[PDB]
Amino acid sequence: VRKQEIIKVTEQLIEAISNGDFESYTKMCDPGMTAFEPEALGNLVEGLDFHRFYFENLWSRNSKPVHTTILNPHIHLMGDESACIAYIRITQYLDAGGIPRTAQSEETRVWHRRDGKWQIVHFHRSGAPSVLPH
Amino acid sequence: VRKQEIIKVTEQLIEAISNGDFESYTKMCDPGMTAFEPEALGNLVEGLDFHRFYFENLWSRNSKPVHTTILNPHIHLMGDESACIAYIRITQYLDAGGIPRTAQSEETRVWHRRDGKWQIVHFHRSGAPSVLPH
Amino acid sequence: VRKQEIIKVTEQLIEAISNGDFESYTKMCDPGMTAFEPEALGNLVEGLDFHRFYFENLWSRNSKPVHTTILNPHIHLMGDESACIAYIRITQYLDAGGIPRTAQSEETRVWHRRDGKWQIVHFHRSGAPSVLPH
Amino acid sequence: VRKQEIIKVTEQLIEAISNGDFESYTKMCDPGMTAFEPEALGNLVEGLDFHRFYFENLWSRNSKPVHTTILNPHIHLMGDESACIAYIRITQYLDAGGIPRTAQSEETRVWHRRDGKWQIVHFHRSGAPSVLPH
Amino acid sequence: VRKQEIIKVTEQLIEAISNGDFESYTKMCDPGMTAFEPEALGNLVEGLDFHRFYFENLWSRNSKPVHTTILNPHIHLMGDESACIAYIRITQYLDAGGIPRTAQSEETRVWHRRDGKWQIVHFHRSGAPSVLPH
Amino acid sequence: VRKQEIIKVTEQLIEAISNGDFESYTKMCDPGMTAFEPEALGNLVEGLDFHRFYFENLWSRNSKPVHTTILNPHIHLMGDESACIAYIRITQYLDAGGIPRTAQSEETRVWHRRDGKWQIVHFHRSGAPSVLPH
Amino acid sequence: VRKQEIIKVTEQLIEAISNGDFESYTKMCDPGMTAFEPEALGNLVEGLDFHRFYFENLWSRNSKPVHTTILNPHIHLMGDESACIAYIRITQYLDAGGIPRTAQSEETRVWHRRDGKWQIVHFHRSGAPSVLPH
Amino acid sequence: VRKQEIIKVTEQLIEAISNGDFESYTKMCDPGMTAFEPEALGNLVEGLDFHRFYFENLWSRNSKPVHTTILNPHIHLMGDESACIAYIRITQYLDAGGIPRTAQSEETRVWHRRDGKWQIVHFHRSGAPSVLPH
Amino acid sequence: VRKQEIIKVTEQLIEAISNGDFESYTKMCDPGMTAFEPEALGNLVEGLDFHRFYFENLWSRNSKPVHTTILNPHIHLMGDESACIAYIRITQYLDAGGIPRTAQSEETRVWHRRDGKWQIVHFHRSGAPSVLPH
Amino acid sequence: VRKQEIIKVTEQLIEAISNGDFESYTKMCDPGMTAFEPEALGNLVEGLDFHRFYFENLWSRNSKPVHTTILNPHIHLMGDESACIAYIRITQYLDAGGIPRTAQSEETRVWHRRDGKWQIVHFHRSGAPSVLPH
Amino acid sequence: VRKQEIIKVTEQLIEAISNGDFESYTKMCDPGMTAFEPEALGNLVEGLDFHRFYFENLWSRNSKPVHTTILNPHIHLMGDESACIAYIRITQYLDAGGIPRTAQSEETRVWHRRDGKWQIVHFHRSGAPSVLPH
Amino acid sequence: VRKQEIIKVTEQLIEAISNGDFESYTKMCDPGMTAFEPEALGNLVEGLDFHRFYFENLWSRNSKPVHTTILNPHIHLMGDESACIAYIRITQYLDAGGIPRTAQSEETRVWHRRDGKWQIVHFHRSGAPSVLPH
Repeated sequence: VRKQEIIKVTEQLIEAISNGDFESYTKMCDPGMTAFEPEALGNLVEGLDFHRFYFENLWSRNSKPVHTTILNPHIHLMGDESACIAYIRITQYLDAGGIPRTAQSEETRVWHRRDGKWQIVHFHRSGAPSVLPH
Repeated sequence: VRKQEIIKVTEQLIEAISNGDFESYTKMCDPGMTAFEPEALGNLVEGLDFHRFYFENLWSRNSKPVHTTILNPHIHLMGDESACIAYIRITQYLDAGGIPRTAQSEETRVWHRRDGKWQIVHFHRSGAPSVLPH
Repeated sequence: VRKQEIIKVTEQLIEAISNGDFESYTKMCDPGMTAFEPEALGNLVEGLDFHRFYFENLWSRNSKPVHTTILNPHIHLMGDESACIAYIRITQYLDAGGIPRTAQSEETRVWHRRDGKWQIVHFHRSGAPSVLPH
Repeated sequence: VRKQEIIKVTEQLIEAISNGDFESYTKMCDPGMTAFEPEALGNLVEGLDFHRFYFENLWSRNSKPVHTTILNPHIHLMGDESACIAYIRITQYLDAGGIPRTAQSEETRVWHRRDGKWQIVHFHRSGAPSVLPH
Repeated sequence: VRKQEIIKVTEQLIEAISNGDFESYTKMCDPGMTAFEPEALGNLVEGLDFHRFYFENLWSRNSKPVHTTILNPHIHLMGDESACIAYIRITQYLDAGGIPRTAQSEETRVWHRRDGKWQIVHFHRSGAPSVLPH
Repeated sequence: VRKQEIIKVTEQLIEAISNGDFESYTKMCDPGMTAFEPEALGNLVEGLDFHRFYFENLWSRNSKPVHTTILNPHIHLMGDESACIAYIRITQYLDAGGIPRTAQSEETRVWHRRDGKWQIVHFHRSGAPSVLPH
Repeated sequence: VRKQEIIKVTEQLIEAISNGDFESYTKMCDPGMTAFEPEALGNLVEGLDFHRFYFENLWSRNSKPVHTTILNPHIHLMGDESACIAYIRITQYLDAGGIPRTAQSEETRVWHRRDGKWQIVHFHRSGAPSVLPH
Repeated sequence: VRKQEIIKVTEQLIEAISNGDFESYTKMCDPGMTAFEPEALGNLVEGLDFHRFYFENLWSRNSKPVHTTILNPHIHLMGDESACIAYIRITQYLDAGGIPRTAQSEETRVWHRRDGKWQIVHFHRSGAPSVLPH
Repeated sequence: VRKQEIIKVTEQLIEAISNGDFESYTKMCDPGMTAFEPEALGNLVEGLDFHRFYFENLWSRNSKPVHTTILNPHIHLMGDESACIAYIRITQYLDAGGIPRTAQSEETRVWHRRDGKWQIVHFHRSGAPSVLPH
Repeated sequence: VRKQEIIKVTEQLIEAISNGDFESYTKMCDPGMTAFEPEALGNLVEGLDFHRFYFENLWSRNSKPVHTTILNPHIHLMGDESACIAYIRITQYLDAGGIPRTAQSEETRVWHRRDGKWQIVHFHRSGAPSVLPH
Repeated sequence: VRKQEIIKVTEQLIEAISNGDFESYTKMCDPGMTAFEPEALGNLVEGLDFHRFYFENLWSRNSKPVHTTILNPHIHLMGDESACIAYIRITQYLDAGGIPRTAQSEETRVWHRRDGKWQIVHFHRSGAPSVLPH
Repeated sequence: VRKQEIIKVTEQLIEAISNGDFESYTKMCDPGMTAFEPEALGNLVEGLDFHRFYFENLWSRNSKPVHTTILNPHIHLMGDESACIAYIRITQYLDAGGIPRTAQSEETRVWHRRDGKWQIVHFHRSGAPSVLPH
């Protein structure tokens, strides 16, 4: 019951990221959120300004078929207020010439229940970049 | 006050890992702990059996000079029970020929206050492997 | 007689895959089927959703000449209900510029006779990816 | 109950392979067993003569620490006589200089219950070679 | 108060460089300014003639989206007349095909308060070149 | 006269670094000194603890012939309290086999006259690492 | 006299292959013919179905200038019924941009005089592939 | 019966080559024998002087374990006087450090029954060189 | 006074080379002039015929922006008749796609005052070729 | 006098080759002429048929500017009937994009005075291929 | 008869070179002899001083087994005084570890009958260097 | 007569450099001498201090056989006081394992007759470094 809620909210976040829906993304993310990801080049970025660039330039333009598979999710519940979820992500997309391609990443997300709703406080990503290479 | 406690416990964990003190490491880690790290080759490993190999074969034998610098730690407190810490780690070591070398990693750790003491539930590492290459 | 049936059903499966006939493919595959293949990047995928992407985007569009040769098939019969077949597959195709190309794979397939008809339960592929590279 | 038996026999086979115990290996393997593996260079080898070389020259000499982790096993039962098991394998070993190393493979095994005991009829391996590289 | 002034003037300089506004750039730079940068190929260039080429040919033509993030600025005040600022710079841009890309540089700038206004006397840059590669 | 003083103090600092004289180095460096250098891997390090490792392990052991040439020094004087010096540095050394080798770096140093004596507040280095590679 | 006949029939076969004349090729080849060639990827292919693909897609379309030189032919006559011929083959062709290119192969052919006419039973080719690369 | 004789004589030749028994090799080979092999660098060598070097320097000194597997032999009988045999060859050996290694070759051999005994007239080899690389 | 004359004549020569003005170039060069340059591939070329090709085909056609910086010129005067000048040359240009690029060369020129005017007798160039690569 | 004649005839041959004048080339070449050149791939070709391909396809079509420089010719006269000439050849040409390029070769030519006129009997070329690469 | 003499003298020269017999080599070579060879780096060397280094340092010390095969010699006779010979040379040797190795070269030699004995005037070599690489 | 003097003094300088005779080298070099060479990494070095390192560490220790060939020297005389010489230099040496090696450089030297003796004022070197690589 409690783990299904975390899985559901993570699925909502992933679907919002896929569609370039920056409004929903801003709604589910904490203002002070922190991130490790391949695009930051080893640095820790804070806030949502760093990620708005990719929504504006990549997600809000591209609409080609993309399929996402979430493998072996694991959830840690820390009281009734906070949770952590870690999983593997396989993304199938199409390159410039229209040839199917696949990429893999490992992702961790930390959720806090602020004022009655779940919000990401930190997230760490490894493996393939979010920007899909041809 | 509360962030200093997390910094202190993280420093204790790092120092215990450096010295190959598997007893302290087992004391600070949750039995169900999960890990993402370069050595797992993209897989999520559970338990402490995976890490005991490196204590037995690397940390419990090597004693050459190693210096660790922790850069830009950031801490999220989620109530009074749980916390998350993210930082950059620079490690200076000596290779096989005795030439100084440096490596960088990005690390996240999730702490839960179980039965009055902090314990790692999940951790995610990126960048250089823990096993120092020559 | 019994080995010829397995060879025939494997040929039907291969021909259905070649033509992008997802209906027949779904008919010959078990709902709980598992797969190892180069496209999964070392992971074990379950179900038919992972493979539907390539039918939608590769097999249901491309129609260029493709020739398939099956080398040294070997069949193990396990009672009257189950069988296993292992073979080498050589595929001749045309790249982007229209130059003939060849690729090789090694393939194993496990068939179970459910409710009177054969169905794949597991399959493992090595070598060249199914997505033909230029 | 029935899946635990397959897991147990697979663990016995893996432990026997680790120790270079060619007698047990010959006991659990069918005389007509077939194999796909990286060492065969894309060919299908039959019988146990191909594998005896590595028992004689690698397993029966080397005794350095090796740790094996089996990830996400999946089992298909085909009646009461036959079964198939597919899993990921992580192997931690020591190279020539004594530096810890890790390797990953994907493995499928087909078991038949002949005359009251389980025996491998076919097996397919992908990823790292069994011969551990430095 | 005094560090905020240096941060503000550095932001003005960066924004002027971004827009290809050579007039403002010439206004903020000392005539005898010196520079280390990747484009000089290990040499120390003096004056503003070396940099006018890139304003004429790159900044005064290109207008595609560019986002700049300044990480961990550190400021040294040397009396009331001079200051030094060192920081990391992350630049997000679009390559030839329109794919988002990121680059990192480390930058130091020395400011002198001449005749009541701040002016750059020397600057040293490392990492990615200013000319954004595809 | 005033530029000769800066050149002299820079020569003293370089000679002290060459001889592994950590006492003199600590004497000439400000406690809050900051540094960009290739060994930090793109990060800004503060304090003298990061550099003590190389004095302990490289400069305090090695004593092979090393020759240093300083090319085209340029000096900016900012009042009577602060100065900046930028130059090219050629280092001739011997590798592991005893073969002469040469390396080049570009270096900037910022000096502040605190309590009547010059002290480094910041320094930025590019090109070859200080640790001489074979 | 008898060696000239083998040379003549080999020349006829080569000319028929050059022109994409699959009818003549089928006439000169035994139904059970076997082949080693670079395109088979280390496998032994039997029959003429493997080679029909290249006649259909490469020889029956391309008509650009091609020049063939046969170097140092050697012939072994085994009775009055069978012969073997081994030679070097240099092929001059034009790539995609129209630039002359050259390739070399080593070729062996085994001829049997069945029902009064010579027919290839086996052939082995090394070196450059028949499919001419740009 | 007649194909078994060719298989037997080929096995004798391979075993004689393995043991460095140049006398038997000279006995089974025709004086005018011709050869294509990787060691000749694309040239056709005649006689047995080219191969005597490897018997003198490699086969007559090395005695480490070597295992040979012959895959998918195919035989063409041309009357009662001549035959041709084509097969794949897998060789397992030990490199300089004692690590097991495997190599693959494709081989064709032409036998003529002179004065009542079989003799090689021509042979063509592809793939791995006979000289085993570490 | 005398060094300024050499600097002036060298600037005239460089400007004439930049504009593809072969007449002025021929006027400033001795008929027996010799040259070392990267385009000669390690050979010493004599006369002006070798350089006329690049005037005809490169300088007399291209007119895109090019900026030249001369660094650290050094002049040796040998009596009143002859001089030598050595300097570093940085060239900023635009590649095929219009991206700014930079190149560096080291250049020596020997001037003789024949019949009252200066003329190049020999010149030696190292580093980047004169033909600007994209 | 006698060396000038050889130089003249060599210049005529080179100019005829440059213009794609196969008639003159055939006139100056002996029917039994032999050649070593990079295009033959290490083989010795006899006759003029091998070279006619490049006249037909390269020299008889291309007419872009090409400049040839002959460096350090050396001539050996063997009686009044035969001579040998060896020289270096620098060729300046234009690639596909119109960028000047240079290539170097070393060439030897053997001339025999048959029936009162000089004819090439053998020639050996090293270095760059005659077919000019972009 | 006349071609056999040239073959004999060439064999004598090759055998003398193999044994490091600089006296015989000097006896068979003309004082003004010229050479193209890979060791000269594209230059034409004159005299015997260049080759004496390799006799002193390589041929006069090494005595390991070396086997030479001469393939497809071709001879042009120019009157009764001069001749030219061109051939392929295969050399089998042993590297540093004692592993057999093979190399190929193409060679031309020009002989003049001075004062009643044959002498080399020019020679041109391509392919592998004479100095055998491991 | 006058060119022979320059050749003689250049030979003396080269022989002095070969023997590590720093006294003679200092005697023939001007105090203000300038140099371009590969070891300076694109910089112009002044004085003899830069070159003393290689005399101390390379020439004054190594004594293995080295042979030098000077190809195609060209000399320009500028009055009776100054001269310039340009040539190619081939150096034959022995690497670490004792294998002969060859290197090529292009060199220019400017001589001035000061107080009755010739002295180098400038020299420019291209190609192989003076420090001989294995």
